[PDB]
Amino acid sequence: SHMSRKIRDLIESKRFQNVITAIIVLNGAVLGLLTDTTLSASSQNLLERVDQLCLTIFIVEISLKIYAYGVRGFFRSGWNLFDFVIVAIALMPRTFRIFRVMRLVSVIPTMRRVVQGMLLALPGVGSVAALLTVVFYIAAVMATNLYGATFPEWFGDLSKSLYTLFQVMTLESWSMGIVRPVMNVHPNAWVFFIPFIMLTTFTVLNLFIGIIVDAMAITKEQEEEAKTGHHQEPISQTLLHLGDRLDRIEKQLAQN
Amino acid sequence: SHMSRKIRDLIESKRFQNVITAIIVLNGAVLGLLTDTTLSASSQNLLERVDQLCLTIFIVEISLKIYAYGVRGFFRSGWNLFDFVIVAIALMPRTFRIFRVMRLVSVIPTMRRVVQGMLLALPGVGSVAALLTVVFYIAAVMATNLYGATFPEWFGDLSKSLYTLFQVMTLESWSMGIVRPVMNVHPNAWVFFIPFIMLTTFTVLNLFIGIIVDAMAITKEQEEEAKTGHHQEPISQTLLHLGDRLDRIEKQLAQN
Amino acid sequence: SHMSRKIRDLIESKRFQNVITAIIVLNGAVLGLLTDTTLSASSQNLLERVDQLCLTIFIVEISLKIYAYGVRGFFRSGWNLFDFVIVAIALMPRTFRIFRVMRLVSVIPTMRRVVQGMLLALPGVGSVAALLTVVFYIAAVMATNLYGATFPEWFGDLSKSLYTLFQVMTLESWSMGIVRPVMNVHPNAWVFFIPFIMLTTFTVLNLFIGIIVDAMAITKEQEEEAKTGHHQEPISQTLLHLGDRLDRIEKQLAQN
Amino acid sequence: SHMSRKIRDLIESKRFQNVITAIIVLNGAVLGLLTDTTLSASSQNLLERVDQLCLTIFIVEISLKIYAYGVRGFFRSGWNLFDFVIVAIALMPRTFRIFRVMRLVSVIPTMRRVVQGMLLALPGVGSVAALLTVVFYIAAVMATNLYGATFPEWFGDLSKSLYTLFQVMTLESWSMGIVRPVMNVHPNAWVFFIPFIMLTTFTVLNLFIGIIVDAMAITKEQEEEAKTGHHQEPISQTLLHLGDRLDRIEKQLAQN
Ligand code: NA
Ligand code: NA
Ligand code: NA
Repeated sequence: SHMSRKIRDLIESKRFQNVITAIIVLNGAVLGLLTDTTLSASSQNLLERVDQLCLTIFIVEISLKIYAYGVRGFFRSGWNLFDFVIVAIALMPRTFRIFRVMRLVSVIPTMRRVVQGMLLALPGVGSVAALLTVVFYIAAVMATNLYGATFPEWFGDLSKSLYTLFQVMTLESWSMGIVRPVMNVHPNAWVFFIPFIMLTTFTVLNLFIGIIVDAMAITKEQEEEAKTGHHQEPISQTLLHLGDRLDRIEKQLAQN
Repeated sequence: SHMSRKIRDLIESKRFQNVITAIIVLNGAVLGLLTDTTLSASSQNLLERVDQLCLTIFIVEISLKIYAYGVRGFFRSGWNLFDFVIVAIALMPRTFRIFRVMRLVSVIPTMRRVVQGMLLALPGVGSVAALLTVVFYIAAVMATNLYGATFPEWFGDLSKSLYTLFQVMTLESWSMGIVRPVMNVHPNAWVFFIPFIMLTTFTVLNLFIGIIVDAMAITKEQEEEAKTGHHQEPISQTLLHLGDRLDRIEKQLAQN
Repeated sequence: SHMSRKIRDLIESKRFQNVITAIIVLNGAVLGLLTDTTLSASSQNLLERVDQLCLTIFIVEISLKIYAYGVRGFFRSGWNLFDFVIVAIALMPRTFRIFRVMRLVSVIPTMRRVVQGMLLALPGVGSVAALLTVVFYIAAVMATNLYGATFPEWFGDLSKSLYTLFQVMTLESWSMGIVRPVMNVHPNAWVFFIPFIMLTTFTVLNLFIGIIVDAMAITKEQEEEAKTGHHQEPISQTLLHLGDRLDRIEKQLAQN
Repeated sequence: SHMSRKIRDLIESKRFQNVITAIIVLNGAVLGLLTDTTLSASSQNLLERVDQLCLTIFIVEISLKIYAYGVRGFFRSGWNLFDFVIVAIALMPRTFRIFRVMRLVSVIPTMRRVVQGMLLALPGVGSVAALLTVVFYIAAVMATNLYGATFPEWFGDLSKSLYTLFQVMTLESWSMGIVRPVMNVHPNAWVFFIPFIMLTTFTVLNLFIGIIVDAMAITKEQEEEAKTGHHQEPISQTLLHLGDRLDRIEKQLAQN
């Protein structure tokens, strides 16, 4: 309808986006002020009302989107569902209201494209992430059996071992705090910890670089399609089209 | 034979892979439960029997593979030999039973391709890895002679020096824990430690990046061959084929 | 005019650049000597006069540039404005005189091209930098509310939380110094800190790699234009020109 | 001459290289044994004679090379000069005899090519390395003036400041050990240290990545020339040759 189209044109405008962005910033700003324990009862009540006002605007915003697009229809987009879930959860009296500042990502298209490039890059690194999970699980079992009776605060159970192996992987006090004390009791403990550090720091870097390279390439195409209407074809496809042109030229030549 | 082909078709199926994967997970799960020191005698005996059941399945699995393929023949693949070695070692009554969770890598083709890309990338970085080994050995000898008499816990012998130089390379308490105390006795010790850190962190990063770049390219070809039957030709070869087509066109033209 | 052209040719020469570079180095050298608290009154007065001499040369240098180019005109370049701002601020009797050693960057063209490649690369990473800012802000609010009453030195207010979350992101004593003590009171604190470390170290690396890749490509073009007069065309444009040549050949052929 | 050619063919052989490599390893092995303080007088005297034997072989090796190639002539190669300098310095009775294990690099061609790729990559990163030097110098002067009177062990002079800023850049105890104690006296010290960490870790990574990318590409060409006799032409040159072929085809066509 004409009314549905007039609302969709209003929602899709730059001015509507700037209003919603400003209210997300305002809501984020009042929640950060609400962390201040020294505030008076009146100052806290005022900020709580400003938070209530920001939330009511988001309910009106989402409701306008459900009418202008539909109920099949708005919910067909993961970014709208995320925006709905975040505002609908606040209407049910969890505790972490500051998570609605994540809406900046969904409302700003350039930020939205960066995050969807990272999410689309995750399937392609799943095998590397599973290999890291396997290495961590094997190492956690070994460390519990080897050092749990002598160092129970760090290796007393599987949970404790997973925690201190994550610490060891991040190279945080790994030697002065963990392995030099462990070696005072188990002199050959370096045989376990030095290869564990070599393997996990390498795997983590591999996983991170895999995400960065894919996400950069994916975002580069999404940004191109959002501006021009399409993306740049790969060099291999351009060389195939050039090769097909050479085949068409050779076919037209030598005969007819 | 018809029986050998029916077994090979069963082994190569997706359902057989999912059964073996589930039993590896189950075995890994019971071994992690066996780390719990608070367990009763009955609970431990039950898990030990479940571990025995998982192992007997793997013996039947490997035996089925030796019949369906051969004895020259199954052992012609490094992934089958690895699977054989890991299950045959358990039948000899070492201590680290959790290493059979590494079978997930050999059983899942996507994980198998990630690991073989990393292993195939190792020869190409051997010279960088040897340079790191040389720098570490030279530095360990120097540090033993320079600081061993005054700091014997850290540099008393070659083994102690290799250990604390690995710690220094990982930047773990390098200054507050090692070099500021060493400098209280040897004021110019920074002349040794700051270039050592500059050289080794650089070489380690070079080695790691070398593996990541090669492994990514190698896996990209192995994944392509496993799905399509072949891999994408390099841009230089495509440009050579295009160049050869231009030579064939020029030869057919100007004369005949 | 002939005088204006003779000054511009003097300014643009290699010898004038080497004189200005030497005076920047000299000024930097005397300021580093002025950090020495053990210096006599005469030694300090001498260095203060040498600093005064270096500054008067820069005033003459800038004044020569304003005459040889203009007042619209010299100030049309960001590198000249930076050079003007840095010398004009010294004539107003802030405290950090050593910031004029940054002039080496503006005076040496190779260093100037490296820095402008980094600055030109910043817009393209703005969305990633904003995502990091959002994650840090959300995390700072959460950490203040969760741990501020029990750990006020680290999380007592928003400012304190932003500081210790930056420390946590850099992996500095994150576990032995912050999270193991926090977990003694809040056993599930790892649920907050381990994903925060995973997200921020990843985002920081993404931001840094984004700057490095773009800056390298941008500098590579600026260095080419400064030497040859132009830069290398992209492979996609070269393939488009080759494709356009094949279209012109096919059009000239088959007819006329 | 026939004798000079027979020696050059002996020097250039694989067997001569394997003998020299074995003696370098042997020399390195005895020097590592000489770090052992518990050794008897006879055991030490024996190893000292083995070290003397290894050195005499190197003198004969270098002397054979000076005859087979010349005196203009052997010294025309940086790798021969390095080999000469390292063996000639031992004949003058400095202290660090283990530096002759660096000869492995010069004797093994694959290791030699890795190191020359790194050295050839250094000029191209000189501007980034100078920018890091400038930032470190400015920061060292600022930190001496700001914190030297209150924290003289860390910032008492320029040398002390350069040392603890290098520590801060490596993120080693930067907060718990340096900046939290400094902030107890100077509450706004984070304004200096957090941007310093942001700038230097970024610049170091930029410098390291710049070396890794260039060194990889340079070694890839040197390895190709050492095996095939030449290196692979860039994609831009191949596209220029293809473009030149299209120009020659178009010129031969439409007329004659
Ligand atoms: Na650290
Ligand atoms: Na670190
Ligand atoms: Na640390």
